[PDB]
Amino acid sequence: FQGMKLATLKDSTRDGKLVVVSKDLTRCSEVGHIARTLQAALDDWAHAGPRLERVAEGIETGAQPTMRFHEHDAASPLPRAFQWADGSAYVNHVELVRKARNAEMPASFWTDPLIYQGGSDSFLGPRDPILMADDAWGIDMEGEAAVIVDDVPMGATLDEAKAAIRLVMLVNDVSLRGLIPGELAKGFGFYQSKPSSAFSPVAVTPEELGEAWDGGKLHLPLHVDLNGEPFGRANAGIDMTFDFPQLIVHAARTRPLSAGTIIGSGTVSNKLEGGPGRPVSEGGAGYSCIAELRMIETIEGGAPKTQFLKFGDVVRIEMKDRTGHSIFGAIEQKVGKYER
Amino acid sequence: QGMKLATLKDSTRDGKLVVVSKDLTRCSEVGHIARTLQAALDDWAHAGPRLERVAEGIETGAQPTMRFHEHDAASPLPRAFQWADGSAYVNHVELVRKARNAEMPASFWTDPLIYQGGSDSFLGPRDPILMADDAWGIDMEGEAAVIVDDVPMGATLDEAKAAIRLVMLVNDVSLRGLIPGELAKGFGFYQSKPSSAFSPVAVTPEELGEAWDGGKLHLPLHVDLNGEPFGRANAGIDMTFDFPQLIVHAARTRPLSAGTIIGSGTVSNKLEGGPGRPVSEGGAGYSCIAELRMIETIEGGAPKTQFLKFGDVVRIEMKDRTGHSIFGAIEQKVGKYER
Ligand SMILES: [Ca+2]
Ligand SMILES: [Ca+2]
Repeated sequence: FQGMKLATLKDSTRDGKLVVVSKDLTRCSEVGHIARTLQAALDDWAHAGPRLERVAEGIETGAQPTMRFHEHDAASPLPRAFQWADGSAYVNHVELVRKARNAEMPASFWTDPLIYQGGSDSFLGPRDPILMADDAWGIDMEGEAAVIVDDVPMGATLDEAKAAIRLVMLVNDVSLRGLIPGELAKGFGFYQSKPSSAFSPVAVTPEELGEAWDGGKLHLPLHVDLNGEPFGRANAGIDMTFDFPQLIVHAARTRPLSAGTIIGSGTVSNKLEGGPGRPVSEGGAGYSCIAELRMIETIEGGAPKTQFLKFGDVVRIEMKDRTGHSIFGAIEQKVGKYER
Repeated sequence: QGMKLATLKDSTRDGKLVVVSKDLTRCSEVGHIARTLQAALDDWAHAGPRLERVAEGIETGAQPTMRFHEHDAASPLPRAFQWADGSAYVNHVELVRKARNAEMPASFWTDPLIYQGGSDSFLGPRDPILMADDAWGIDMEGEAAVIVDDVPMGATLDEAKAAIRLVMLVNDVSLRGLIPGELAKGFGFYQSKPSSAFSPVAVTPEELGEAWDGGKLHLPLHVDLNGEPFGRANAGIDMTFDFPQLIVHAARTRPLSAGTIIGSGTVSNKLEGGPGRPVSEGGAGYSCIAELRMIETIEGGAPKTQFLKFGDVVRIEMKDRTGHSIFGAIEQKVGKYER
C-alpha cells in the first residue's frame, strides 16, 4: 500500500477538522485520536504521518468507518498557514510579462528563482467565492501547484529540500492585475494586489502521485477552466525552469522554513515551438491565468483583448491522473461582490 | 489597568503563555485559560478578561508566581499567521532615496509602504542573530508592532483602532547587502529579510497609559550598539502613518485574522528638517545603521560606519516616563551560522 490524501473540513474552529480522504475523493474519516488539524499532524509528522497512513490503508480496504467527503465543505487543507511563499518557476511567464512592457529580461532570470512572501492567514476554501469590492481591479485566477514542507534548516541543501516535501496540492493564487503595476512600483513587492488564495480540497503525499511525480516536479496537465470552457491544459512538467527542491533551497538561504510552510510553483506556463503558447481551442496548451493571454495579445496585437474576471464568472482548477480521475479534487470558485 | 503577556520557550512549537508582572520580575502560567498566546488571541473576547484578572492577582500578590527570565522567553508569538511591516516614518524612506539621488514621489506621504514578512520562525529576544556571512550587511531595525484581533476586509479606521490588542517592540533583521539585488528582481523582500525578533513581553494599550494615544506610541526607542546609545528616536515624532492607518491599508483587499502582527517600520526622527544627529551629538540618533550610512553618504560621498559584524551586540528597549522598561529588552549578539 502507498500514498494518502488529507483534507480539512470547515467547522467552528479556525483550523478546521483534519480528515483522511479516500483515493476517489468520495469517503473520509475524522482522526481526532491522532491529530485534530493538518497543522498538528505536520508539527509531529514523524509520528503522526505513519498513523494517518494506517488510517488511509483502512479506508482503502473498508476496515475503517467513513462518512461522505463533500468538496463543498472543505477548507483549504491549511485554512491558515505560518508561511506562503510563491515562486515563478515557469520563467517563460515572467518573460512574457517583461516583454509586453517591451523590456529585455536579464539572463540571470534563468538561473536565479523569483519568490514572493504571500498572505497565509485567511485562505479561501476550494469552493468559496472570490469576493471582491470591485471587478475593475483586473481580477485573475492563477493556477499553480504547491508543496507543504516539514522543517527545513537555514542553508538547506537540495537533498534536504527534496526530503522535506510532505504534501502536494493545487492552488489558485488570486491576483488583482490592475493594482500590480502601481504596487510593485512602490518597490516593496506584493500586498494589496495579491488577496487571499485558495487551495484544492485535498493535499496528497508524493507517493500518491506515483510516476506523475519525479521527486521535484509534477508531470501532468493542469486543467484551468473559465466559465465551463477549457482555458489551460499546460503541463506542470514542461518549461519549469526551477523545480520544488530548487525553490525550497532558494527560500531557505537565510532562514529556516518551519513545518507547514507552503511553497508555490507560480503560474503553470508552456511555450509552443519556442514561442508563446497558443489557446486550447487552437490545439495549444492554453494558459493558467488570463494575464498571460493578455500579454500575448499585447505582443501579438499591440494590446490586450480578453477581459479579466468579472462578477458572475466561474473558475475551475484540477489535475487528473493518467486515467482521468481527479487527484486533488477541484478548486471551483464564483467571482462576486464583497458585501460590507 | 493593563497587563503584560509573554511566551516562555518549551518543548512545543508555540511555547508557554504567561502573564508577567509590570516590573517584569515575576510571571504566572495560565494553562486553564490558554496554553499559548495564539489560543488566547483566537478567543480573545473570552480569554482576555480572564487573563486581566490574573494580572490583577499578580499585582496584589494573590496569584502565585515564579521568576520571569527574559533569557527563557520566545517572541510572544514564536510563530504567527502574519507579519506585515510598514515604513510609517517616511522620513527614513526619503533618506534612502536621497542617497541614491531620486526625488521621492509626493505620494509616499499619503500612500503607506508595506511588505509581507517571514512569520514562522521568529528569534527569541535574547537569541543570537546567526548568519552564514557578515558581509551581507547585517543590520538591526528597531520598531514597534501591534497584534490585531480579526480585521475584516476593507476595514475602517474605527474598526482598525478597535482591533489593536497588544503592543511590542521588534528587531526587523535585515541583510542590506542583499536588499538592492533582491528588490531589483521586482518581488519584494525574501532572502534579504531573515527571521526577526520581538520583545520579551507584549502589553495591552491600557498598560501603556498616556504614552499610547490610540494609534501611536510616544516614547524614545532605545537602540544600543555594543553598549552604546545609538538611537533614542521618539516613536511618536515624524510618524507619518499611525498604526490604524497601517492596518486599514493592509486590510483593503484582504481580511486580517487574529494574531496578525503589524510593524511600524524603523523609527526615525528628523532634526528640524534634514537628518538627525548621532546621540553623542545632541540629536536622537537612529534605529538602524542603514539610516546612518545614508546620512554619511549623502553628506560626504560614501558610508563610513560598518554594519553588524560577528560579536556585535544590539539592544532594543523602551522605558516609560519613570525610566522603567515596559517591554523588556531585545538583546542579541551577531554570530556565525554553521552546519
Ligand atoms: Ca503566483
Ligand atoms: Ca523594517
